[PDB]
Amino acid sequence: NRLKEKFNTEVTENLMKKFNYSSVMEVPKIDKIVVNMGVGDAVQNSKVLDNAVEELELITGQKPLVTKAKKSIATFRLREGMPIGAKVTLRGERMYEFLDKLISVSLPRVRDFQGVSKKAFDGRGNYTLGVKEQLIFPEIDYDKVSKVRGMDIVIVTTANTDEEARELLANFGMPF
Amino acid sequence: AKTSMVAKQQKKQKYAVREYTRCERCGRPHSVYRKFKLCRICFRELAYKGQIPGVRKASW
Amino acid sequence: ARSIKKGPFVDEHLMKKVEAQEGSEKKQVIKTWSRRSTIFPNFIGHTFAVYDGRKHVPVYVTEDMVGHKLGEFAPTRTFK
Amino acid sequence: RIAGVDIPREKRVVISLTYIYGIGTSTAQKILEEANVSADTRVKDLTDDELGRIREVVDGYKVEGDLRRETNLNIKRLMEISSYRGIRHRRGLPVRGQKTKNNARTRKGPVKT
Amino acid sequence: MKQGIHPEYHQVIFLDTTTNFKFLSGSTKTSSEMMEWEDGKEYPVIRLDISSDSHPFYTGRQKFAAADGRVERFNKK
RNA sequence: UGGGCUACACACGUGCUACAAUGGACAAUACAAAGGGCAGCGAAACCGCGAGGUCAAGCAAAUCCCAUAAAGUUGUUCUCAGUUCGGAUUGUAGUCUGCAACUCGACUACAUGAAGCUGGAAUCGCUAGUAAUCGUAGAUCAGCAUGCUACGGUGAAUACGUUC
Ligand SMILES: [Zn+2]
Repeated sequence: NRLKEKFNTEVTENLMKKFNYSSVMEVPKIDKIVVNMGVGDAVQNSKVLDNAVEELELITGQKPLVTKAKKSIATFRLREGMPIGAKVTLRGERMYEFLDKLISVSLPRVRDFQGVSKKAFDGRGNYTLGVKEQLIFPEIDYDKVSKVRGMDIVIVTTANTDEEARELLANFGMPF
Repeated sequence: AKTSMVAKQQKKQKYAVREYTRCERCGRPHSVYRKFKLCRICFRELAYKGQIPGVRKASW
Repeated sequence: ARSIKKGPFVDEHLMKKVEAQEGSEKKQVIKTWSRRSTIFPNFIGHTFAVYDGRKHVPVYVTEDMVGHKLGEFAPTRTFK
Repeated sequence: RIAGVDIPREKRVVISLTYIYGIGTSTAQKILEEANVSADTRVKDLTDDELGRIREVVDGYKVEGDLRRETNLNIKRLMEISSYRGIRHRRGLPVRGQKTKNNARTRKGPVKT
Repeated sequence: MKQGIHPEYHQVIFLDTTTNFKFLSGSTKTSSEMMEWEDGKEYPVIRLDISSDSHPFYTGRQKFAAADGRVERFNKK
């Protein structure tokens, strides 16, 4: 829990001094991390989705929830209820471990890495990072990767403003 | 051959490996003998005219 | 050239252009026609727009690309 | 049985040692001369001390599965860097600049008329 | 958590060999090698070629080539 | 300047290499002819297992060099096996030419060791120093020949006949 200790000790104080919070309860914290992978091609080959779920499970450490089509779409040849994605929710220690790992071991492994988008904020203090190769993550061996596909990592924070979310993520160590 | 090509062959080449031989009578790039600096066609014509010292039809 | 007794070949103009602006971290893309130039460790992290015949393909140099020619990463023929 | 692979029992030692992946005729002769052993003696008529010396010499030549892994790693590296040789390895075409209009069967598989 | 559904998870020390820098965190990589840590308990170690303290973009410095690498062999040539 | 002419699901012609015991491997030892050589032929010696590198004699030619021909002969081994056959394929590491071998040269060392176990319909050359096999040299050419043009070594079978 090195990242959690950092947040409790340094980040809390820095952010509180920076934003002039009358109480400590206003200090933003990372509420959760949702790792989603949308597999549209599961329509044509469910085995793709199975491999994607296995890889996501290896990355995260907990079985992912299989997300199914909310509605039918003729153009995609998609029927309602067909599993076309996977999702993992990370909270607490597992969340912090995954976050520090993503910052330190995984992200630098991106070819020609030059930082992550600083504008990729929903507008309310939540940050979405679109990784484009699962091979970035250290837990996956490229030998067993039948296809390369990306992920979406949504860091949902209690910050009310993109400014505060940026400050928190920067203090945590997010490149920009 | 093209006059510009003949001129480019005569001119000095910045490389040294970039030097190639052309028949000096007509300019054919292919099948040029070194001893005569002639292509096979010009060699045959001049041998028939008898204007290549010591060159005659062979047989054995 | 290829023989070890001769150092790995690289165009002097290409090498000096790479060396220029080495200190600055805002390294830019280098236009080059030198498909024959070898990739030195000095090239790691650089972007070379290598002419493949009609257009300059961008090539990003990594450590594993050291020792190869810049032309090996700008294919010339198109098939399917 | 050397390097975890059995070798023909009735074959001379020098020839039989070539059955080890990574061991050819030249390396077989060199190993046999380093670990003093008769060239013509068959492996079946061989001494345990000779077999141990042969194993000792062989273990460090980096043969068999390690050699295979190294070759595969090289091929995978040249495929991953997106080299010309890598593209040709992916497409199963000759890598060393042959002509594919004809006579490329050993790389392209059987003829698909 | 539920029992028997999640993959096995345990602490590991990721080690950036370039800078010989060690960080402790959970994962499922499960390397055989084991190294001691400041807390009395030992945990396995995951070798890492490039990390935050070693990537040029994070560090602000040029990365250092490792031994037995392409650059090393090229300079030996 | 760089890239095509060197592409590649395919079909055809011409060849090179083989499928083995009339052979493969290892060591020793003979017998040709015809050509080329000036900034070209590069002897001997030393170095490297190797392709090759350093020094360097002779030679503008019946003088010196290219340049030790191979098949063959004599000894050991394999014993009818996809093998001690066959060498495509690709990994790594070298040599040489060229300002430069990525596309796209040749060769060398180590390893890898595919098909192929005399080939359906059909079809080709050849009447004797011919066919078949074995090497050798030269034009082009910095480098690059399984092509082309010449040279010799060993050296056959058959032609009844004109029905088709
Ligand atoms: Zn002419």
